[PDB]
Amino acid sequence: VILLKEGTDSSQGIPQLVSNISACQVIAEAVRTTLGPRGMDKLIVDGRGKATISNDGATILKLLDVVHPAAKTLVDIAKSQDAEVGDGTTSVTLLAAEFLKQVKPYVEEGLHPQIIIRAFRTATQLAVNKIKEI
Amino acid sequence: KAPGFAQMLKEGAKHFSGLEEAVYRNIQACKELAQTTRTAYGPNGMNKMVINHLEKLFVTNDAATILRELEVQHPAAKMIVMASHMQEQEVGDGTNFVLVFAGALLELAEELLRIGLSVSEVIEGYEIACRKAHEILPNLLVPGGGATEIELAKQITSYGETCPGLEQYAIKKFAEAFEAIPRALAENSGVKANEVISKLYAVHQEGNKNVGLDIEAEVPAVKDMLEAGILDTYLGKYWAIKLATNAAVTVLRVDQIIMAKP
Amino acid sequence: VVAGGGAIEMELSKYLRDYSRTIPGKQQLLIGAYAKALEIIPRQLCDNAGFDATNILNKLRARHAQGGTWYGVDINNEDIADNFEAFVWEPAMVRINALTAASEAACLIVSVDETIKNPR
Amino acid sequence: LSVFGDRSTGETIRSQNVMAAASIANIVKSSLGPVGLDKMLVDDIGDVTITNDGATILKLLEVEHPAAKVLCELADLQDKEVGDGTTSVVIIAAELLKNADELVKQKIHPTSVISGYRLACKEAVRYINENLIVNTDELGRDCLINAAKTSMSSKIIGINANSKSVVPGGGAVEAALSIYLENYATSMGSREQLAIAEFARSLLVIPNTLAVNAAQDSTDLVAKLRAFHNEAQVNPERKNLKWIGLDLSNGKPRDNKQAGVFEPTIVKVKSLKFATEAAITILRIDDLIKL
Amino acid sequence: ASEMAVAHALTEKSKAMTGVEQWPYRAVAQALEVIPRTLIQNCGASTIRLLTSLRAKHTQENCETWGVNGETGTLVDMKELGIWEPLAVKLQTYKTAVETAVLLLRIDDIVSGH
Amino acid sequence: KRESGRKVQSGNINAAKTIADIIRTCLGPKSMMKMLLDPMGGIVMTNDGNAILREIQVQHPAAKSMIEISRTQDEEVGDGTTSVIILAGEMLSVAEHFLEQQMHPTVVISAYRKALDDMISTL
Ligand SMILES: Nc1ncnc2c1ncn2[C@@H]1O[C@H](COP(=O)(O)OP(=O)(O)O)[C@@H](O)[C@H]1O
Ligand SMILES: Nc1ncnc2c1ncn2[C@@H]1O[C@H](COP(=O)(O)OP(=O)(O)O)[C@@H](O)[C@H]1O
Repeated sequence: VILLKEGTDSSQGIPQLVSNISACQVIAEAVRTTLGPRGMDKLIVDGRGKATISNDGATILKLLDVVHPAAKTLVDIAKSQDAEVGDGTTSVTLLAAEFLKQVKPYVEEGLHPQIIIRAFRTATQLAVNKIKEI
Repeated sequence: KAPGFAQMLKEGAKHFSGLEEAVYRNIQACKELAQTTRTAYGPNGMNKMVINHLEKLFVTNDAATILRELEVQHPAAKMIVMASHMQEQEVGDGTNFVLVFAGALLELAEELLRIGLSVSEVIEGYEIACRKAHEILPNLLVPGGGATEIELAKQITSYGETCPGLEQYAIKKFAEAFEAIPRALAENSGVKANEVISKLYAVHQEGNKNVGLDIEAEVPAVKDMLEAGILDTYLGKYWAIKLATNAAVTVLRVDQIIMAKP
Repeated sequence: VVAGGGAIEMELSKYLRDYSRTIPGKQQLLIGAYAKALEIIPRQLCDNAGFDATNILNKLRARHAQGGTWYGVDINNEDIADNFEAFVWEPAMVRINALTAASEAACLIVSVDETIKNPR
Repeated sequence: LSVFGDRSTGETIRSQNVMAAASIANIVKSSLGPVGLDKMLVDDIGDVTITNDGATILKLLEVEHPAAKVLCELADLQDKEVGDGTTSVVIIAAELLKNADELVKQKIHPTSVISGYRLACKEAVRYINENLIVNTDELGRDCLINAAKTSMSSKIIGINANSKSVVPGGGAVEAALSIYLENYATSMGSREQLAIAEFARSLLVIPNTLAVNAAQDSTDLVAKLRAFHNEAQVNPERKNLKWIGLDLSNGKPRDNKQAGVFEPTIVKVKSLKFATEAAITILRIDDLIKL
Repeated sequence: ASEMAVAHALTEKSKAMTGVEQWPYRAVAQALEVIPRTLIQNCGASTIRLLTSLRAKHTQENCETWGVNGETGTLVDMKELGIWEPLAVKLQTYKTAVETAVLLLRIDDIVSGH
Repeated sequence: KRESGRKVQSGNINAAKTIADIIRTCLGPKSMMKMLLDPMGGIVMTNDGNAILREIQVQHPAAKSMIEISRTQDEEVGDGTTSVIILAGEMLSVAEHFLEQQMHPTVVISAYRKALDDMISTL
């Protein structure tokens, strides 16, 4: 009778992060084959039945509009990369899902998420320093 | 077919029997309220992917925004939420102090009620410890990072050890409730919380006050909060310890939720 | 500019992986995990081009160890090539903003632990 | 096809043999080292033989599975040949199969995996032989007192009435080979770079398992070992520590040459050879026929 | 009395026990209190009220006395009531309880095989 | 078939704790009685801790170890056997530090073995 949620769906801990990691890989798979000039095309159909064929990663994500919460984070990040540059949305989308995939087994082994963030913030700055030097 | 439900005669509400521990159930509703905000405590607090009522996505770690968007329907949780709203009056911080501390007082109260201690005697201990905490807090701006929570717990635990009677059980647990705050900072930073409490008590045993948790992923040691410049407000801890105890005591005084009609 | 075709991604994988060994702690496995994640860029260019990613990545990662810095994936010929000498370039600042947006996007997902949904 | 039995093929047969060998390893994983936990052995009658020795467990362990029986036959080879290291063999072989099974999902043929593990064992024995210490330091030096002292400290005696060659133990070999074989993999290629790399990562289970049994964070101690061992590879300067082992009591790395934590060379050599041959024997199994 | 007398020694000795082992070290002391907890439960007297006062007597007064009377339920000195038990029975009773608990805690896998 | 992981230690605790809860009230001169339903419908109203556990059937091997250790006590000492099982069950009943705090048993066992040397000295 008297419950706390009463429709409020909520889950926390490791299962929520692992659920978001798998949902982010779905966005990667949607733009995995379009990487490069010779990448495979993607056919998209709107509500009216009009077709859309394009191998551009940015144009694909605009037409999907995925409702998953974690997936929207990558799409809004990739969309900003398209507005600022217009290129590299697929590389940003693939690397993000791949950073999440590689740390997936460590998250299951009890590694804290915050320790993982210190590695990306550290490895990123070292990579940015290596680019300018080379 | 008899025997049906026992102690159920008011609108068929879910009245927990003597075996089902009706008091234990209102506490569980408050513990779940703490876990929703225990992780957002501290500089390394975890963000919450909040979905507004307008189907809007917002990622934040503020406690007031979490509860304002989380429709808290349990009345036992509304009291602690009302303390958070009262916390916003006279001070603009320490909200999660009310949620984490009160959740520890109620969570630790179950260990007393399970032994057999009366709920009326548990309330007298928390009221005595709250009055004792207000006398120790001036002796401690105050240090942060869980530093005051261990010293205030250390000073209150000694008062309960020398105080004879049954109130010492609830007074000692009032000190362990303060330990939940360093445990929150340590867990959100990826550190074994028991090692932080062990070190924070050792340096305080040697008299090294103003020592808090060193926020670092690869260093579970401690450092001085004064040298680092981490400081909390006195009135933030005063009104938080006061409103948190009243919210916990107000929930303990309740033993049965009953429906009504105008 | 820097060499395209995943050439810069393999160089960073060598630097971060060799750097992670000198970093004692939990950051070792993660910085190395960050390095292997950069393999996907030259990998999918081989998989999408119909090439064998194993034979190229192993032959490509071996070249960077001997001194290679610009060698990468050649979508035309199924072999490795000096993408800098081949004039396959990309802006360094555009590639820098890709790693930053990638880590910042992954950090937002990793830093999240609970989802909240107002019933509507 | 109609037959008087049953057949089952595909990649799932490899997975079924992988999960079986992985199960047998977990029965003797927590009991690794001198601080290993005891385990019950409920016989058919009802007796309960409680012990922590991995060799005594495998002699009495009865799991009716072919892949598990291969590791039981493997145990007899290591016990008779040397008489030690049987627990690390079953654990090393189990991780090589769990890692190889992942490669097979990446379209890596087992023959390419079998070839990589064979070359990795050859180079590992070479790096081991190049980094030994002969039987010496008897008189005038201290390659003993610290060995016997650390062994007797468990009892009340610890205060101070009524083999021709050895090697630093405590995960020092497995940690050193983790860096060397990972660098050697980049030199060969040819569908064997990943297998030799997974052979390198598989050895870390020994220091990772010894750390869990010692009530310490295995992720940090395993990382600290590989850092001191990797610095030995970058340059031979004396500022970089060398041959650093793993102390279970204090929960910190320690130089085993001073601490006296030594093992025979044939143990680490045979255990890597027998464990490699076992994973090879199971990886070649791609089908099962029952009658 | 011997249980509460020993428990006070550990609780006072655990104050100088720096580390995480102090928590289970004190929990063993609270486990010894179960012996008078059952003697008081059988007589029918209040368990919390007497067990609380019983621990206070060991703090102030000498720990060699001030136990519990199982028949009456009230507190009494063992010098006044001949409930004195041997030492070898209590030492072997204390070792066998810890050695048994240490045994079952060392079990982590109930395995079948012969 | 078999048990593995945290389910074993928490399971051994509930088995040893359950055997002690039977004879919690069999201590002292005002010991309480127990009713043992025989298979033939009979009853034995004994109040001896050794006789109760001897007639009870146990499925967990942890319970067999607790009972078999009590029988070894009776051969050496015909008294205090009921105190062994109660203390062993109470020492194991503190599962907060065991699993909920994620402490290793070696940390707990080192504390239990340290207290035992202190309990012996204090007695
Ligand atoms: N940099 C820091 N280092 C250590 N502790 C901190 C730091 N910043 C904040 N804290 C601790 O986090 C607690 C909560 O702070 P704050 O977020 O301002 O209040 P609330 O959580 O109620 O919004 C404080 O009690 C403080 O001790
Ligand atoms: N008259 C008494 N008053 C208080 N305690 C008693 C009395 N007689 C026995 N006990 C307690 O009961 C416990 C069990 O005693 P006993 O029955 O002799 O051993 P067991 O229960 O193992 O057969 C003892 O530890 C003792 O302290």
